[PDB]
Amino acid sequence: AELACFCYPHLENDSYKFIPFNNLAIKAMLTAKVDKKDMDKFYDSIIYGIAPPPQFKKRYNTNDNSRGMNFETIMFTKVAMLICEALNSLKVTQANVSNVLSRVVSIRHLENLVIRKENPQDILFHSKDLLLKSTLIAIGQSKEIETTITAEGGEIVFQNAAFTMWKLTYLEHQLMPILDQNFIEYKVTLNEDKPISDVHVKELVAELRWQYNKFAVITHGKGHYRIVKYSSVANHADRVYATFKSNVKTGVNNDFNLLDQRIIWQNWYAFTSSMKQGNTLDVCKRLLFQ
Repeated sequence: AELACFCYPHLENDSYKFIPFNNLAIKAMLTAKVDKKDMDKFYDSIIYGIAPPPQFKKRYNTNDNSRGMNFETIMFTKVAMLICEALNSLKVTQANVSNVLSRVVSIRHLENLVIRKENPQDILFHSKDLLLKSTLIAIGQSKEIETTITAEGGEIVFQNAAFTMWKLTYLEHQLMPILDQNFIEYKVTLNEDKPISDVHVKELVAELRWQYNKFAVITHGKGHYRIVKYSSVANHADRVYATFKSNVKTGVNNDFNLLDQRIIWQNWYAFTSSMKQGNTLDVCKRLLFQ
């Protein structure tokens, strides 16, 4: 969803502060008949304060929408203040307020950061500094990339000298849980950004092949491998293309870190090679199944 599904600006104290939405304001807006002209304008149930613009109607699970988010749950507010603390840590301009709020993000990445910030054993719980950084990134407002120390989370099912492997817990999620029940996915963050020895690299690869032999080793182009089962590489291919599709829109500095050919599954390396290098849909797609 867009950042504007969760909060709304407020030019107060001579700059912009972000206030979270009352799940009932939203709920009120969802029943409103509004003018075509204000569909992108912040809604006002008079009872429950401000709501998001009624265009984000489908991003919210309703009676006739199972495809959106569960905005009524405790999880909702938690995420919303998460985002709110982060944005308010930036001082955002009139210039940016629109793209910042229209910024398409991962609910699920954010819910996992909630779960991290809150469990006392995690440093996130203790270092606010670190928390912000993890949020700013998942929100796409930092130069930096996801290291292990700043990772979305889940259960570490393997830890290395230069990797940490997370099991993604998306079935049990509360704000926007994975509705498919087969689902199994892991991601592998790099402990640091630095160069990685053949000892470490081979170890990781040894792990991946004994333990997770049934899994495709892929990447979405940031600093880390998602570890998907072989039946998903498909949906994964199309999605990764579409975001490189919006290169036809500069400011999306499309640094596709096609990581170490040693870990990345060979066909993904083939596929990603073509696309990152200007090729069309089909000469890319064909590399993947050959």
